[PDB]
Amino acid sequence: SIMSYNGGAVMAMKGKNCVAIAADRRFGIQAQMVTTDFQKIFPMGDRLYIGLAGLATDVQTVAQRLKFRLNLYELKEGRQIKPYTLMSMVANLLYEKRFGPYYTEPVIAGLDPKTFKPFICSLDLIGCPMVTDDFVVSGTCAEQMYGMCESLWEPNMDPDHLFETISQAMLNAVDRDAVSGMGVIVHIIEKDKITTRTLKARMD
Amino acid sequence: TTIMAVQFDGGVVLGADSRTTTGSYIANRVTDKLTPIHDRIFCCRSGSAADTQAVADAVTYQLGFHSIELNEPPLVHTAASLFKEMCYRYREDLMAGIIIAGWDPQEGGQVYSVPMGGMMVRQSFAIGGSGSSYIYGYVDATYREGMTKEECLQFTANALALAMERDGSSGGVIRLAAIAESGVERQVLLGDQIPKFAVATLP
Amino acid sequence: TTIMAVQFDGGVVLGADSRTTTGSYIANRVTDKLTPIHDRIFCCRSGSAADTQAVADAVTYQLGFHSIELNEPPLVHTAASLFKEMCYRYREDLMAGIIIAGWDPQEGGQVYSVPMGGMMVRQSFAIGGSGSSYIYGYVDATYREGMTKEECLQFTANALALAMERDGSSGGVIRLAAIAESGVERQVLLGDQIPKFAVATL
Amino acid sequence: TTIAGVVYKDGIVLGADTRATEGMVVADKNCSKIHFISPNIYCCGAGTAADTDMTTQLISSNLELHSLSTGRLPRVVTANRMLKQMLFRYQGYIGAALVLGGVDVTGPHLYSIYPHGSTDKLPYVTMGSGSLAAMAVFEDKFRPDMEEEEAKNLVSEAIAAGIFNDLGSGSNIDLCVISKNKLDFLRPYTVPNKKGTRLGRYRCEKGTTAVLTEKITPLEI
Amino acid sequence: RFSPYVFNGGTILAIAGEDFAIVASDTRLSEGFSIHTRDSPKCYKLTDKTVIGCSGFHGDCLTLTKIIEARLKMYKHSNNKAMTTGAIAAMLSTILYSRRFFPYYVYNIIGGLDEEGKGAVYSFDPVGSYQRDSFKAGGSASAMLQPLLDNQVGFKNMQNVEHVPLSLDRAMRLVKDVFISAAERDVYTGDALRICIVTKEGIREETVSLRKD
Amino acid sequence: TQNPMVTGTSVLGVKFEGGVVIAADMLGSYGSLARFRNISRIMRVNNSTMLGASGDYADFQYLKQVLGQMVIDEELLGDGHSYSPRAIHSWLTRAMYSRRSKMNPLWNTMVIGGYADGESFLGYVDMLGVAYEAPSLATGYGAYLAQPLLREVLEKQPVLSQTEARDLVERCMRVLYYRDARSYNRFQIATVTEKGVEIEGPLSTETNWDIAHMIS
Amino acid sequence: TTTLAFKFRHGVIVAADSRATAGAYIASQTVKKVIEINPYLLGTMAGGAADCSFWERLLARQCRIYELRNKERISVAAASKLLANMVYQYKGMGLSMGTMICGWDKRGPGLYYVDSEGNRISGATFSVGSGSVYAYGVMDRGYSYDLEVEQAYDLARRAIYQATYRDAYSGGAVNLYHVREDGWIRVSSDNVADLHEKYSG
Amino acid sequence: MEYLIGIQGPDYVLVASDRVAASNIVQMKDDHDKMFKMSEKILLLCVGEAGDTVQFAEYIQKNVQLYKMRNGYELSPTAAANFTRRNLADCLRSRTPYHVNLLLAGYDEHEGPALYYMDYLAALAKAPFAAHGYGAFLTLSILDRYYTPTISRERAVELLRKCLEELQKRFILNLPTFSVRIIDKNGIHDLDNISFP
Amino acid sequence: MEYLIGIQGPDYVLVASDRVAASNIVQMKDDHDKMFKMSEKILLLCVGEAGDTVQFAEYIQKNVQLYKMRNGYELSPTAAANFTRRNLADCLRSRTPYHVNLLLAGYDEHEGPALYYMDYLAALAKAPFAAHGYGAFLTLSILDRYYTPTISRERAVELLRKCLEELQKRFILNLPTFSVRIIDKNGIHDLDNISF
Ligand SMILES: CC(C)C[C@@H](C=O)NC(=O)[C@H](CC(C)C)NC(=O)[C@H](CC(C)C)NC(=O)OCc1ccccc1
Ligand SMILES: CC(C)C[C@@H](C=O)NC(=O)[C@H](CC(C)C)NC(=O)[C@H](CC(C)C)NC(=O)OCc1ccccc1
Ligand SMILES: CC(C)C[C@@H](C=O)NC(=O)[C@H](CC(C)C)NC(=O)[C@H](CC(C)C)NC(=O)OCc1ccccc1
Ligand SMILES: CC(C)C[C@@H](C=O)NC(=O)[C@H](CC(C)C)NC(=O)[C@H](CC(C)C)NC(=O)OCc1ccccc1
Repeated sequence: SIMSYNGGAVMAMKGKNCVAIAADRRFGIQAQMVTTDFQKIFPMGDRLYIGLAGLATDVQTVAQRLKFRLNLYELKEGRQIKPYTLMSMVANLLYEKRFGPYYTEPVIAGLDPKTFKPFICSLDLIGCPMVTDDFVVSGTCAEQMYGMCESLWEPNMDPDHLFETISQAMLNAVDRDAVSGMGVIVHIIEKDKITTRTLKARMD
Repeated sequence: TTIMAVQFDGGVVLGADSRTTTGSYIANRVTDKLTPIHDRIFCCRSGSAADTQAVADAVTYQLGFHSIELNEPPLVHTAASLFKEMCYRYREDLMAGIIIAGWDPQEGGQVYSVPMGGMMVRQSFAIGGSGSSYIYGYVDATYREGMTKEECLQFTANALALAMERDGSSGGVIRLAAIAESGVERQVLLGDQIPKFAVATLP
Repeated sequence: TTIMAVQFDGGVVLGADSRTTTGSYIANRVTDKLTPIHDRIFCCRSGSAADTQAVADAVTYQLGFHSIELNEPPLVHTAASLFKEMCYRYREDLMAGIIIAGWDPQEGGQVYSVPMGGMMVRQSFAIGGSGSSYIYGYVDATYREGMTKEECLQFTANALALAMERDGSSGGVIRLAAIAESGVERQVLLGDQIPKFAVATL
Repeated sequence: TTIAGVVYKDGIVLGADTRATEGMVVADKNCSKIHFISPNIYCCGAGTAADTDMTTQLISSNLELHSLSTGRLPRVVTANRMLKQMLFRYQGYIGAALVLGGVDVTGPHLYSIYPHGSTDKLPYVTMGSGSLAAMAVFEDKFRPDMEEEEAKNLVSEAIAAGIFNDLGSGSNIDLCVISKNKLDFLRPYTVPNKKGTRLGRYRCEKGTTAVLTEKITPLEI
Repeated sequence: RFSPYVFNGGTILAIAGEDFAIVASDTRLSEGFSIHTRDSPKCYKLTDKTVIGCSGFHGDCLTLTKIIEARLKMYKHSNNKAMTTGAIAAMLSTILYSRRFFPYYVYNIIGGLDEEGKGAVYSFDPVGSYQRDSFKAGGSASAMLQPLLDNQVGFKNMQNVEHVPLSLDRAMRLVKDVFISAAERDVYTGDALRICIVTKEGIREETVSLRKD
Repeated sequence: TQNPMVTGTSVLGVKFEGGVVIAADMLGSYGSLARFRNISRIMRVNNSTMLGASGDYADFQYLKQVLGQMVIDEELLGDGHSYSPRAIHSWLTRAMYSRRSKMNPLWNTMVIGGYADGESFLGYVDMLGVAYEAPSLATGYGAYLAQPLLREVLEKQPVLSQTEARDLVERCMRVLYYRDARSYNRFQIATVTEKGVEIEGPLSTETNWDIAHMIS
Repeated sequence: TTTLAFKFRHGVIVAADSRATAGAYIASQTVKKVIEINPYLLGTMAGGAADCSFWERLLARQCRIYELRNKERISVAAASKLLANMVYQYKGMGLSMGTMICGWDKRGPGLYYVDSEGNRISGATFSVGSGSVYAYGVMDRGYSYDLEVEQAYDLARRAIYQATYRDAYSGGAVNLYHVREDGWIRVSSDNVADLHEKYSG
Repeated sequence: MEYLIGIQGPDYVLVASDRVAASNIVQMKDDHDKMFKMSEKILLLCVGEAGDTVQFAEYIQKNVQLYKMRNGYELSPTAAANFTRRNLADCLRSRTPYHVNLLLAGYDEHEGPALYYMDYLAALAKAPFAAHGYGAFLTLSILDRYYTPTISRERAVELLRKCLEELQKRFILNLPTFSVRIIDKNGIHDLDNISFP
Repeated sequence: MEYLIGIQGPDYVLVASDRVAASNIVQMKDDHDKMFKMSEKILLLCVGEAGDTVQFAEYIQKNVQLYKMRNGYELSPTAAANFTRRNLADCLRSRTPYHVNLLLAGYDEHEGPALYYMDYLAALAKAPFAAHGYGAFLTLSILDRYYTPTISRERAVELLRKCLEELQKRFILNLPTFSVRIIDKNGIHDLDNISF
C-alpha cells in the first residue's frame, strides 16, 4: 500500500481532564530507516495537537497547509480554534482532494480552550471525521494498537496512568510492526502543563 | 425490462413491467417505467434507470418551455426529436432506450422508438428492453391493423405477460396507459389480472 | 439456427431452418440440421456444425450396436442419454445444443432437449438455437395440449418462420419431419410455402 | 451498513446501524448515519462515509437557503431533485446511497437515492450491506397505515437483522420518527450488543514504562 | 474464472504453561460479508495430550484435519505408540510443504503437553514452517491478540515487574479477555469462544460467548 | 464446469422436531432466460436422506446419478447397514473438494437433510468443499434474504414443529420470489421424517402487490 | 533477515538475526536461522522460512545417510553441491532460499553460498538476506584473517546489529556459532536491545 | 546508480558526489559535477532521472539567487530546503513530476551546520549523515558504526574515504572518482577529489 | 554483464575472463573462475544465467573426460564444440533451456589452435577472435583494429590488456581483475591475472 511505504503509527487517548498523543519516530523509505527523529505530532493550538501518519510528504504538506489555514483563522476570528473546529477544517482540506487524496490519516488530541474538556478525533484520507470517548489509532500497526488499547484502556484515568497506558500500547504494538518503531514520543496535554516524554523502545 | 407501445385510431396504448434489478436482486418490484413528458405524451424507459430518468426530466422541461412559448399543445414528433438529440449526442455516455408515444391534434396517435444510439423511427407497434426479444414472434403474428383500443390493451398485456414469464429482468405488475384526445387513462394489472398462459405439464 | 420439436399423441414433429453461417457469410443456405440417429429417432442440431456432426455420428454408431445386440427397437430416452453423456463429458470442449425427438413402442413419441452443458430434460415442446429467443413467447401462447400431427406441423412451421425473419443467423428453407410408428415423413417448405406474417407499415 | 425506512399512517420512521468499518476492522462503534437535511426532512446514509456526510451537508445548506428565501417549510421532492441531480453529474464517483424521508405539506414521503443518481419513491426502502436482510423483514411483516409504535418495532427488527446477519453492520440501532406535529431522533434507540466485562485488570502501574527524556513546559491559564 | 480459495475467517489462540496447554478459537464461519454458522469450533482434539487449531479456508481445514487423524492411526499401527506433540508438529510441516505449489490455506497452532508434561505450542505458516513458542495467536485477529499476550505472558516492555509463572486461572482470564477485545474490532471474530485445556488428567473444553453482532 | 450454463437458485433447509424440510423453486435459468420451468432440484437419496442443489443442473444430474448408483449398490448388499445423512454429507464434501483441487469444480451448492437415529441432520456443501451443519440453511440469495428470517425465528424458538417449519419455508419462498430475479413462483417442499422422505409439488405462493398503488 | 559468515585464522564464524516477518507483521523474534546438519557442519537460512527449512533438513538427512553409507563425514564442498543440485531441479518454480554452508572438513575450514537461483560459490566472507548490504560493509571494514577469536566475535555481533538498525525485516537476537576443527560451538545469543545499550553507551 | 553522501560535524558539513555521467553501458563523462551552489554557504547535490535533475536544481538555484538580489540577504539552509520540498511536492501530483533525490548542505551563522535528505516523493528530514543511490545501502552501515557527533573534519574525510573504499570493493557499478567539498563559517571549500585508481 | 574474450594466434589461443561473481548490487566474489578445463588442451569459458552456467559446463566437462577414459584419446576442439552445440540446441526447445553464452578455446595437434563462439541460441562459429558480455561491444572494435593473423603471443597479451583497459575507462560495471590463460602445443598455461 502507499501508506506502508514510509510507515508510521499515531494514537490518542482520553483521560479524566487530560489527553495524550503518541507516535513512532522512524522515517524509512521502505525497509531502510533514513532517520529516527521524524515529527508526526504537530502543535496546533497550545493545548491542541494533530498527529499525521502515512506518506511522509503528505504528513508534512497537510501539517504545513493546515497551519496556514489555522493561523489565518485565529488572526481573523481573534480566538484560539476549538478542537472540534480543527477536525472540521482538516476534513474540508482532505475532501478537497477526494478524487486524488493526500495519503495521510490524521488523529487530533486537544483540550477545549475554555471548558478544558478532553477531545480525541480521527479522520480518514478523504476527510471522514470520527470522534471517540476513549482512544483513536491510525497507522501501519492500527490493528495491533486497537488490540492493546481495547484491553488496557480504563475510564477516568489520571494523567500518570494515561501516560503508562498509552506507552504500553504503543511500545508493544510497534514491536509487532516491522515498518513502525525506532522510538516513541508521548505528549500529555493538561490545562496546567504539557509533558513530552520519549520512551525507551527497541531499535530494530 | 419490457416496454411496449401500440397505436390505435385516434390514440396510443403504452405498456411496461415493474422490475428494477441490480444483478439478480430486485431493488424495486413496483417501478413505473411510463413517464409523462407532457399532458398527452408519455415515454417508456429502458436501460440505466439514472440515464433514463435524467433524460426524461430534461425533455419534460424543454418540451414544457417549448409549449408555453408557442402557446400550442406539443407534438409527439417534437418530444421524440428532443429525446433523439440528447440520446445521439451522449450515445457513448447513456445506456438508455426509450419509446415515445402520445396524441397530437395534427397526427393523432403516434409511436416513435428511439433505440440506444439515438435513432428515431415511427412504428405501428414498438417493443423494447431485455424481454422484447422473447415476444418478437408473438407481436409479429398477433398484431392486426385496425385493432381497437380495447384490442390493443389486450394485445399489450398478453405480450408483456409472456415476456415477464421468460425474462429474469422483467416481472412484477403490468402498468398500462391509454392516450387519446379525451385524456390519459392508466390501469395496473396484477396477480389474477395479469394474463396467464398454460405451462407445459410433463413431470 | 432455429430448431423446434413438438410431441403430438402418437409421435413427434421436428423442424429446423436451413442456414449455416460463418460470421455474416452463409456458408450453406440449404443445410439439413435434422439427422437420423436410428429408424424412428432423429436429432435436431444447433451450435458448432463440427461438434454437432461429430456427436451425432458417434451416437448413431453407439445406438446401432446397442440395438443389434439387444435385438430390439432403440428407446428415444437411450439416444438422449447417450447424447447427454457425450455433451456433459466434453462440455468444455464442445459448443453443441441438441434436441432428440423420436417414437419408441414403450413410451410413444417423446422430445428430450439436451442443452449445452450436458443437462437432459424431457419437454412436450422444445426450441433451440439463436432463433429460439424470438419465438419463446409465441410457442408458449400458441401451444395447446392434444394437438394433432397436422396442427403440430403448422405450429412448427409458423414458429420457425417467425424466428427466421427476426434472426439473421436463422433463415433459408424450413425442413419438417414427422416420426410415428408408421414411419418418418420429411417435407421441405420453400418460398411461398413458408408461412408469411404481414410486415408493419406507417 | 443497514439503513431502512417505512411510511406509517401519520409519518416516516428512519433507522440505521452505528458500525463504520475500515477494511475488515471496525473503525467506529457509534456512527450517526441519520443526517439532518431540514427540520422536516432527514436522510439515512450508506456507502463511502465522507461522500455521504458531504452530500447531505451541501443539500441541507442548499435547502436552508431555499427555505429562508421561500419563507416556507422545505418539500421532500426538492431534496430528492437536488440529491439525484448532484449524484448523476458525478457519474457514481460519489458513492452515497441515501434513504431520504420527510413529511411536508403534501404528505409523508420516502425516497431511495442511488450513487448513479437513480431515485425510487417507495412505501418502504432498505439500503446498504444488510439491505437484503432488512428487506426480508419488511416484506415478511409490513402493512400499510401502520401505527407509530408498530412502525418503530418493524424498522428496529429490520436494522437488527442487518446487524446480526451482516458483518458490515452492527453495534446499535438509531431511529428517527418524523410526523407533521413531532420529530423524535432516538440515538441509541436500542443497544442490541455490548462488550463483555474485563476478567483480569492489567492496570499498568506507575514507573512501568522507561522514559529516555522528559520535558515539562508550563502553560499559563 | 473459478478461484480455488475463500477466506472463512476465524481466530485461534494457544497459550503454553508448565502443567497446561490452552488452545482456544471463535466459532464463527463466514463467507464475504455473511455468516455461514455461529457454531463451528476451529479446535480439534488430535490425541489425549494434543489439540490442533485451524483457521483459513474451511475446505482445506476439514481436509487437513481428516488427513492428520488418518496419519496418526497409521503411525500408531506401525510404531505401536501414539504420536507425540512434537512429532505431530514435524509431520504437519512435511504435509503442508507437500502442497507448496498449491498451498493449503490454513494457519495451524498445535497445543499440547510434551513428554516431560510441560505445555508445548507450535505455530505453522501456510506453506509449512513451524516454531515452538510459549504463546501464539493465529487467524484474522492474530494481529490484535498477540501484542497483549506479549505484554502480559511475555512481560515485554515492562520494568520493575515480577515475572510470575503463568497459572491456569490467569491464562483463562487472559484468553477470554483478549477474545472479547478482538470481537469488538474484527468482523470475522465473534459468536462464541471454545477453550480446550490440555492437562495430565485429560483435555477439558469450556465455551464462553462473544458478541453476536 | 469452469463456466455454468443452466443453473438453479436458492435452496432452503429448516430443522424441526422429528425431521428436516427443504424447499426449492422448480426453474433452471440460462442467464436471465427462464429456459426450463418444470425441473426438480430436490432428490431423495434414500428413505433417511434427501438432497437439494443450487447451481449447474448438469452437475446436479451427474451427482444424482453417482449418488443413486451408490444407494442402489448398498441396498443390493442386504448387510442391513445404510448410508446415514452425515455419511452422504461427508462423501459430498470429499467429492467437491477433490474436483476443486483438480481445478474442475462441480458448480453446485447442496443442502443435505436427513432424519436418522431419532436425530435431524441439515448440512451445507459448497463447490469449494466448505461444509458445515446448522439448524437452518439457505443457498445463493437465500442466505442474504431467507436465512435472516429463519435464524431470527430459530433464536426465539430453538425447537420448531413441522407446521411452523412449513409456514416459515413458505414465507421465505415468498420473499425470494419478490426479491430474486431468477426465482420462480412454482416450488417443491420435501420433508424427511421417521416415516420417510416425501416431496410435495408444485406448490405456489400467494403474493401481495398492494404497494403498486401506494407509490404516487 | 541478516546472516553473515567469515573464515579467519581460528575457524569460520556464523552469525544470524532472529526475525521472521509475514508482510510487515513481525510474526517471530526467536527464529533459529542456523541449522546444525552435523557436529562439524552448519547451514544458514535466508529467504522463505519453509523453503530453507525443508531443503536444509533434506540435506541433513542426505548427509547422515552419506556418513552411515561411507563411514566418513560429508565434505563442505559435497554438501554445498548436493543442496545446489536439489534446488536447481525446482529452478523457476518460486523457491526462495539463500544459504551459507559452513563447516570444517579434511581440506580445512569451508564456506559456500547456495541460492535458489543456483549460484554456488566459496569465499572467505559472505552475507545473505535483506540486511546483507548493511552487514557486508561493517564486516568488510573490520575483517582481517589474523583477527583473534574475541575480536572476530565482536565483528559478527556488530555487523548483525548495524544491519538490524537499518533493515526493517532484520531484528531480534544475534545467534553466534563458531566452527572449529573439534566442531561447531554455539557462542552467544544477544538481544539487539542489550547490544544497543552496550554499543551506544 | 549515482552516489551522493553528506557527513555533518560540529562546525562543518562534508559532502561528496560521484563524478561519473553514464548513458546505457558507457560512462560518457568522468568529470561530471552533481553539486550546485545555491548560495555562498549552501550546496544542493542532485541525483535522479536524466534532464529532471538539471532542470529542478537550476530552477531552485536561480530562485535562491533571486532572493539574495531582491532582499540583499541569502536564505537559511532550512528555508532553502523547505523551498525545494514545497516546489518538488507541488510538482509531484502535477502532470510533469521531477524524479530527483536531493541532499542539501549548508552552514548558517546563527544555527550552525545543516544536512537535509529529500526523496523523489519530497520528504525532508534533517540527518547527521545521509547518502543517496544504491551505494548508500553498503555505505550507511559504515557511517552508523564509525560516526560520532563530535567528529573532526580530518576524521570526517577518513570516514568518507572508508565509505568510498567499500564501494570499490563491493559495488557492482564503477565509480572511480568522487568530488568532495566542505561548508563552514568561512564558506564552501573544494577539497581534493578522492580517486581510487 | 560477465566478460569473456579470446584471441587465436598462429600457434596459440589466448583467453581472458572477468573474475567477479555478483549478486543484485554487491559483488559476492572477486576470485571467481569462469573457465572450465574440459581436457588437457581444451578450455570452456561459460557466462550466462545463474545455475545454468555451472550445471551445463560441468555436464560437458564430465562427458569430455568420459570420452578420454573410454577411448584413451582426447576429443578434438572442433568435436568438443560440436558436442556442446548439439546438447545446447536439444535443450533449447526442451522444458529446461540453458541460457549460456560460451567461448571454446582448444589446440589440436592435427588442426592447430581453434576458437569457437556459441550464443544461448546454440549457433557455433569459428572465429579468429570473439567476446561475450556487454563489454564485448566496447572491446570488439579494438581487437578488430589491431588484430593481425600472425600476431605474437606477447603482442596478443598487450592487445588483451588494451581491451581490458578500455573496459575500465568506458564500461559502467566494475570488473577489476581478469583471469588470463594461454593454450599451446605444450598445454593450457595459466598467466598472471591482469589487475587494475
Ligand atoms: C425505467 C428503467 C430504465 C429502470 C430499470 C429498468 O430498466 N432499470 C434497470 O433495470 C437497470 C438494469 C440495467 C443497468 C442492466 N438497473 C439500473 O439502472 C440500476 C443498477 C445500477 C448497478 C446502475 N438500478 C439500481 O437500483 O441502482 C442501484 C445502484 C446504483 C449504484 C450503485 C449500486 C447500486
Ligand atoms: C449444422 C448447424 C449445427 C450449424 C449452425 C448452427 O447454428 N451454424 C454453425 O454451427 C456456425 C455458427 C455457430 C458456431 C454459431 N456456422 C458456420 O458456418 C460454421 C461451419 C462452417 C465453417 C462449415 N461454424 C464456424 O463457426 O466455423 C468453424 C468454427 C467452429 C468453432 C470455432 C471456430 C470456427
Ligand atoms: C454509512 C457510512 C457512515 C459508512 C458505512 C457505509 O455504509 N460503513 C463503512 O464501513 C465505510 C463505507 C465503505 C464500506 C464503502 N467504509 C470505510 O472504510 C470508511 C468508514 C470510516 C472512515 C469510519 N469510509 C471511507 O471512506 O474510508 C475508506 C475509503 C478511503 C478512500 C476511498 C474510499 C474509501
Ligand atoms: C527461518 C528463516 C529462513 C526465515 C528468515 C529468512 O529470511 N527470515 C524472514 O523474515 C522470512 C523471509 C520472508 C519475509 C520472505 N520470513 C518468512 O518466511 C515468513 C514466515 C512467517 C509467516 C512465520 N513469511 C512466510 O513464510 O509466509 C508465509 C505466509 C503466507 C501467507 C500468509 C502469512 C504467512
